[PDB]
Amino acid sequence: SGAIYVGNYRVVNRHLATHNDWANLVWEDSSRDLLVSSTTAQGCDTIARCDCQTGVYYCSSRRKHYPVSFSKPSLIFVEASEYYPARYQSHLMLAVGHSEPGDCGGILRCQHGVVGIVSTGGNGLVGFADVRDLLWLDE
Ligand SMILES: COc1cccc(Cl)c1NC(=O)N1CC[C@H](C(N)=O)C1
Ligand SMILES: [Zn+2]
Repeated sequence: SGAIYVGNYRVVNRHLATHNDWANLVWEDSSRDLLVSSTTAQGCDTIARCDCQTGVYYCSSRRKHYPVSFSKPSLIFVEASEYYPARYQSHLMLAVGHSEPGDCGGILRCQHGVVGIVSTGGNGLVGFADVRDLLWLDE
């Protein structure tokens, strides 16, 4: 679990969005595993606008943060799960790092701010859904 709170928006993994997220829907994209909902309170986070490929993510299954090197956002095949059929997920960045299903939502950050959230993983890999291209989150 986990969310990014920026301005009047809450960004979560689309497969973990609640009934309240869907009732206050701003935008969603199944191909990216992202959903954004509106909030009444002003959010706590800042979004990076950069091309960093190193950062630090929070791993809830270890209660620890880990440094990572990650690929540029791209279209990557993701195996079928209880939430989606087998498909290509876009704007996804992969890294070598520990992750378990419940780790989805952990924030990845570089020195400029929030880069994305954990969205995929397995066998010593961790994948993050990029949010740096969503310029409207800050406007
Ligand atoms: C951190 O995620 C994992 C870690 C270890 C093993 C596995 Cl199968 C995962 N993947 C998942 O649980 N999912 C749920 C839906 C999500 C998606 N974006 O399609 C992938
Ligand atoms: Zn950066």
